[PDB]
Amino acid sequence: MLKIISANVNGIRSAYKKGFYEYIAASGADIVCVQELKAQEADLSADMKNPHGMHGHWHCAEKRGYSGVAVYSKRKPDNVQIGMGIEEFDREGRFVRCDFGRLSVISLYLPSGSSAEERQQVKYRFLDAFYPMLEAMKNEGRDIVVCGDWNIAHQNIDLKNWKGNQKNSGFLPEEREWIGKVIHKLGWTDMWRTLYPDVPGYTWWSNRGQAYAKDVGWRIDYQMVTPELAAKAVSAHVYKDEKFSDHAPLVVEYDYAAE
DNA sequence: GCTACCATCG
DNA sequence: CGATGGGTAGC
Repeated sequence: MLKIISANVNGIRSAYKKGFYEYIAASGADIVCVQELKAQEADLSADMKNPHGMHGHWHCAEKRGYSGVAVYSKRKPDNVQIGMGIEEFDREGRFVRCDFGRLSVISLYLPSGSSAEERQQVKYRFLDAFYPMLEAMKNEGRDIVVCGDWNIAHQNIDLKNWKGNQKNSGFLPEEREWIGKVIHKLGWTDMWRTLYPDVPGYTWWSNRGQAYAKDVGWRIDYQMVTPELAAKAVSAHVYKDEKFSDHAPLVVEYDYAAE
């Protein structure tokens, strides 16, 4: 009975003072993938490293209060990979992998390119360097879940006003069909869309105007699953009862057995 | 303060 | 449509 959550905490300390720590236990989650810690190893308290006795593994950026992802788990990972293996994106801490035998879960914070053009390009090199990486993992022959902020909305149904954002970062054509290739060419399963092909399921809302209140949001938080495991998904939900961030926790369940 | 991260008006 | 301005966490 497996349960995985993907939450972009927008600063783990802020989220913790907004009630995320209690949520980690309350949700009953077995594995929690968090992105955008906005903190370093020294900035982390004991509770932000091993919440409720869970094991934890993180990858922080060089500069302070920026990016950083982590993976918490009720069980001890028999393996852990920090960073992807490339200097350019590993100096930003955007990747953590945890192997639990046959299972393999990953917290990922794909770079955003909405700040500037150069950021957009770094995002593209990230796509071009992470693409073959996705392929390798598929050919490993194991159950793998890739949770995180991909900062890309796949189709028109994945965001409220898809008309005004066709020229903006996160919903550019080449991005959209980069994701399209990730789903079809490699056979990765966009779990939410597969479980519910007609439900928007927004996971992020801008700080602008009445974005959150009017439900003008994006679905940029994913759990890309392998087929043999994707077929074991039983349900999914976007938690919005409490607000720990501008993002919302993505909860997915799997009829699974670790034995 | 500064830096990084598209909804709303005309 | 295109032009115009943002709240938030952390340094």
